Amino acid sequence: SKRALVILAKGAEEMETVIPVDVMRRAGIKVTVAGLAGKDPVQCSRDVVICPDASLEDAKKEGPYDVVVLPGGNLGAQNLSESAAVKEILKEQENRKGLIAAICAGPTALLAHEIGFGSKVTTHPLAKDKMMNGGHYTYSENRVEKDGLILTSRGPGTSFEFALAIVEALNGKEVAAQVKAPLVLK
Repeated sequence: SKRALVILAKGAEEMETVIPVDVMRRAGIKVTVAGLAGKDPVQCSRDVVICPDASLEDAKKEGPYDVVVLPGGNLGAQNLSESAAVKEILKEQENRKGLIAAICAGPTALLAHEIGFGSKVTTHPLAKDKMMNGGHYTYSENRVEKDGLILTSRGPGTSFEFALAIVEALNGKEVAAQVKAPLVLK
């Protein structure tokens, strides 16, 4: 079975966390929701409190993962950007040629950790200036952008499409089509 690491920081966008976790699990991916600060419950951007499966410290010992997923949220992305542990995970994932996926403000943590420079990326429109400061990426307006092993997307309303792109990358179009079918997607 493919395995996914979702890094959950205080202030993360709950929808951008839960949609990919749920859709990936529907696809048969073994997902670890790893709390950046530890194993305790995490208060998200709109005050939903999600209980992580494990601390990031322990989730690290169980690598490697086929994808590392970064939700958005202003404070969540800031917390991911400030974490030396996140830096190491993303650098290792990049060096082993593993997929990294980030949505909305989440891609600004790639900039903070110097991940995937020169890739074509998208972000939320409001995060574009932050992502593009320094000119380290090429910007895209696509709802989901996949440039090799860097997969980015724009907002809560692209989370289904972001999650199915991860499923397609790990498990193929057929499995993604199976998962999509009962979602009543537009």
